[PDB]
Amino acid sequence: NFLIPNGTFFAVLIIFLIVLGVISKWVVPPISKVLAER
Amino acid sequence: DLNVEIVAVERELWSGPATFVFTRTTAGEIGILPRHIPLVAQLVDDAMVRVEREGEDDLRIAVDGGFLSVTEETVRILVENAQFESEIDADAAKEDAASDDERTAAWGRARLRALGQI
Amino acid sequence: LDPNAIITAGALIGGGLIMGGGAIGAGIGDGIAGNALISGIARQPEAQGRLFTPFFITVGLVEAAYFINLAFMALFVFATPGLQ
Amino acid sequence: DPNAIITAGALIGGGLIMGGGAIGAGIGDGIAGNALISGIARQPEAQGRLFTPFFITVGLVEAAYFINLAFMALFVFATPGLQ
Amino acid sequence: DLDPNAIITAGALIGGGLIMGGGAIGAGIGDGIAGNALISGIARQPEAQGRLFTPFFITVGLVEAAYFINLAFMALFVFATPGLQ
Amino acid sequence: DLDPNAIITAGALIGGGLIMGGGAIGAGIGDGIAGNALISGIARQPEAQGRLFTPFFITVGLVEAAYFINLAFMALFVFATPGLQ
Amino acid sequence: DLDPNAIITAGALIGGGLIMGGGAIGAGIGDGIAGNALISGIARQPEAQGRLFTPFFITVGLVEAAYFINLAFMALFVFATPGLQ
Amino acid sequence: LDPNAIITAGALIGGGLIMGGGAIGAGIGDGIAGNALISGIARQPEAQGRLFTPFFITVGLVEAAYFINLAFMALFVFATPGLQ
Amino acid sequence: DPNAIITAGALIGGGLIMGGGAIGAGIGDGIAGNALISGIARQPEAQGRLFTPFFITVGLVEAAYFINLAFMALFVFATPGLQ
Amino acid sequence: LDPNAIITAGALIGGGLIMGGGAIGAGIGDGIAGNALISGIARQPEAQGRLFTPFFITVGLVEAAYFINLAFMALFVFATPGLQ
Amino acid sequence: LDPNAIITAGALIGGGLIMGGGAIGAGIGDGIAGNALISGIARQPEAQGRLFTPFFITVGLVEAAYFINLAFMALFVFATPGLQ
Amino acid sequence: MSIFIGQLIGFAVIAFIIVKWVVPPVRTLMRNQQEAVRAALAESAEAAKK
Amino acid sequence: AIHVGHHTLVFELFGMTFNGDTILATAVTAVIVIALAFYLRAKVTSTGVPSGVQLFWEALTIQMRQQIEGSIGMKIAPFVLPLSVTIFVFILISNWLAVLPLQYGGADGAAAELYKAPASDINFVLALALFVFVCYHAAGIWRRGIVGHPIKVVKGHVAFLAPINIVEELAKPISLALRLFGNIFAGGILVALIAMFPWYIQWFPNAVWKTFDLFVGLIQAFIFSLLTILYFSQSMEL
Repeated sequence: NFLIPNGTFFAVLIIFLIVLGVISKWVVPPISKVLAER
Repeated sequence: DLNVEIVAVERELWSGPATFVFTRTTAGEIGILPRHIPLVAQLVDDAMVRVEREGEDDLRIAVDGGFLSVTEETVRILVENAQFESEIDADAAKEDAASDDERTAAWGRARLRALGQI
Repeated sequence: LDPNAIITAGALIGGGLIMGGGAIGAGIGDGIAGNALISGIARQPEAQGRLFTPFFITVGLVEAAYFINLAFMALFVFATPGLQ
Repeated sequence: DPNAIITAGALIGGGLIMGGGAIGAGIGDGIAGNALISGIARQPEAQGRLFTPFFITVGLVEAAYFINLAFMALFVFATPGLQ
Repeated sequence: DLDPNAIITAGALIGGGLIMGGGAIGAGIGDGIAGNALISGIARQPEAQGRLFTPFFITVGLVEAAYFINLAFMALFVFATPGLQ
Repeated sequence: DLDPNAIITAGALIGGGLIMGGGAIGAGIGDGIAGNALISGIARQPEAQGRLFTPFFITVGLVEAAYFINLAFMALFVFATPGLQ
Repeated sequence: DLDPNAIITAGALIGGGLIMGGGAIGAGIGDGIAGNALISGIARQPEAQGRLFTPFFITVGLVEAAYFINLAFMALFVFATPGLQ
Repeated sequence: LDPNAIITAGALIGGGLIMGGGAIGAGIGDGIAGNALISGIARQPEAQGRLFTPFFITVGLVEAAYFINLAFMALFVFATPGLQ
Repeated sequence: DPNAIITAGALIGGGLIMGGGAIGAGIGDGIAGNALISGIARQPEAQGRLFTPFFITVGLVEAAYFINLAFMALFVFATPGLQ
Repeated sequence: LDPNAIITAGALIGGGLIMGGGAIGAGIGDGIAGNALISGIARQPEAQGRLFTPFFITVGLVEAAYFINLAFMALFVFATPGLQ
Repeated sequence: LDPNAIITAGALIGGGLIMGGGAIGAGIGDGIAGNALISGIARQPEAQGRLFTPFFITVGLVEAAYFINLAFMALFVFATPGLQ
Repeated sequence: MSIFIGQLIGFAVIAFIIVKWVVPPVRTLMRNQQEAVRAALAESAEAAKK
Repeated sequence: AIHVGHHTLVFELFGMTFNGDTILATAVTAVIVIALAFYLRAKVTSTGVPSGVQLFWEALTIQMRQQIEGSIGMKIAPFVLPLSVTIFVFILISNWLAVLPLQYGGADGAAAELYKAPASDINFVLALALFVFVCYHAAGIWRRGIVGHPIKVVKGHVAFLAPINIVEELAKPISLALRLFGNIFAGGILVALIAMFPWYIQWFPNAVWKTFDLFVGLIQAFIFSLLTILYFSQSMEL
């Protein structure tokens, strides 16, 4: 019965969320800037 | 029967009734019979035509610029140039066959195919 | 229970499967062949006879199997093999 | 009770008989009709002739389905081996 | 020990489920394919639609009508099961 | 006691599962081919975007009507099991 | 003693298994055919990437709706078996 | 119930499945092969003689399976493995 | 032991679900591959343009199949009503 | 009821399903590959040779699954797992 | 009626269903992809080397499903869940 | 234990396949992109100088 | 014993239960992606030879930008661009670390893995799917609002078939979620089964399966990302 939704559902989200922030600042914006510069 | 009217650019090459027509379209070999559905077709660069007529040996024609159109009444082959078999010379056709010139190679191959040597 | 009843039920279900599969296959294959024939007739009416003969062989390849399955009806429903 | 089991198996078999017959008839009809419709669309007046083989095609497939109907007389009305 | 009618009706309903499953598969496939044909025809000939419905119905007819055949047997296989005790 | 009600209910539920399996297959395939035709017509004949929806809607209606008939008769088999003793 | 609960549950989940089998077959086939049409249209029309989506996704929605109705009915059959006892 | 009774009932059912699968496959595969043949004939009648040779082969592959499939059914219904 | 009966039925149901999903995935993938191959044979330049919609369609059909895969767990390992 | 009897019956039903599905798959794949081959031949008679080596691959893979199913006959009816 | 025997019989029935469906899907998809490949090579002889690039991807999915089912088949025959 | 050894051998095969038949083309593509971008940079610089 | 599932090192806090193994896998994946982000940040280059990590990131961004612009111009919904990427790579890493040889026995024939793909867990897939669900629903609200977005979605492309449209809307996230679960759980179960064989028999099937799993994971990640952008575009029009 492991397929029942678990509190882990919430926890993982936060992880993902914080990761997004990095890709929102230090991954995608620099790449867009360098591509536009090229 | 169906009327084949082979019309070359510089001159109406031939016209007459016949029973069956065989041609090499881009999609593939095509046979045309009296009441064939109307259509339009390219003929391959190395195309060829074979007309089977009533009481006469089938005529084999090499064609460059072959461009077929079947109507409700007659079939017309608009052609840049065409050669009947009884006028082509094998040595010239083979000499110019498979040349680096795509047009020359295609025309020579069509000539050889009309001759039947393939 | 009486084993003959179980064997009869099993044979009934087996024959049902046999003929039903045969029927599905025959119907679908005949539809495909008829589509081919209809398209060909639309394409070139003068090939009528030339078109009729190949189609029949196709039908022969299909119907026969169906009939073969139908044949096994006798070997299943009536001549119940293994009946004790 | 042998009758119970025999009748059960017979009804399951007959239901499958009709299911398969219906599948075959439906598919055959669908593809044959699609061929006919495409032919008509390409040539509106060809109907006069195209209906001829189609009636055969349909008659060649639906008959099988109708043949299957016969086994209803053999699977729910007169079950072989009934006890 | 179990009553014959119970198992007989269970088998009858299983058979009816088979009948409808097959009939629905056939009807759906036939209707979809005949449709596809008609839609393609009108797409390549928008004007011809006025006549193009004449054969399509016939096709679907012999499909859809065929479906009713199976439908009837539901009663036979549910309402009045042959061999019911 | 083998509970004939239980046996007949299980048979009826299996029958209904067959109803829905066949209906789902038929409707899915019919919709898939009807789509295929619609997309092909739109790609080949974009201007008929507002016109092809008539017979496509018709074919979808036929297939979904068969599907809903299956739904209704499955509900009849399962929710109100016929033949219960 | 053959528990009626167990027989009922086994029949219910068999029925649901057929639900899902039919639904998966229908959905997969419909999506495949619609995708074939979409790819053929894309090849024929290079720039119709966003143009061919509307009918394609209409039909995808139809097939998926059938499949997910089957999903819901299977869930009902298994988790809350009708006439359970 | 007699072990042979259950064994033979299962054998009948299995052989019915064998026939169903074989009939489906053979029938509609041969149908599509015949469709290809008929379309080719319609598009260009003179290739008839030259196009049977591949078609035959296809049918041989479609029939073979079914035929060999049929063989197994016979065993199931005449030489049932594990017939206690 | 009713547990054995329910387990056997659940296994059969899960197997049927897997079979249905297998047909779904196989046919969908084959159809998508056929479409992509035909398009590519008709033009090499836009290989990625064809790859994209092919990938979406493969994703859709595989989703249809893997719904059944996922319900394998409910049907074999965690069987509702197992008691 | 003999447990061995039920086990063998289930194994034999399973093998029936195996072979039915394998026969269907092999037949349809063979038919489709042959349809493609026949169409190609009708479209390009000279291409025959260059069409066999690709088609072969296809049909081989089409036949591939079938043989695996065949193998499992030995596993099911001849070497039934779980036999007691 | 040994519970283990009944559950194992159901397990073999399952395995049969899974493998039948897997073979169906694999055969049909492989045949469809092979027909596409055969046609493509027929239209233009010398792009066959390119044709394998997409075609293979297709089987990489299709064939995979087979093996997936294969794996589950084993899980049913040798590792019957909930054997108890 | 045995499963661990078999899994290690399998992963070794994975690595061998990756290095033999995956690393070469992907490395070539990366180097191609690097050379293309360097060529663009040098072309811009020399255009400005010209 | 197959031992399917049975999360290991599970615990509970504030009444909510959490799986240690899944959280560990998610944390490791996040660490890898953040390390790649820092590598890019410390090796950013606009006037020199770019790094391999730069090549990878720029190709990822370029392709996602291409699909976005094809669907919806960046000027309308720029936020789709980051989201997309932070999904794709995430899933990819989630499905790639599984290749590493972290399989050790459970002392009872139930082979265990120190690392397991988080997508093999309903929690992770549900989290991702519901996150994207709320994301594009909120985007649709923002473009139109709570008054126009509902009438538009319920009407859909054709309003007279509304119930089908509602079924679309509700079932989108379901499939988006458990497609991941199926894709990765199949691989997990298959590798667990292959663990049965001895080493001299288990080496080859595991190798083939993992070789194929690389492609499976890459393809699945790409399709999930592209489908996310597609839903975003379908939620922002007219």
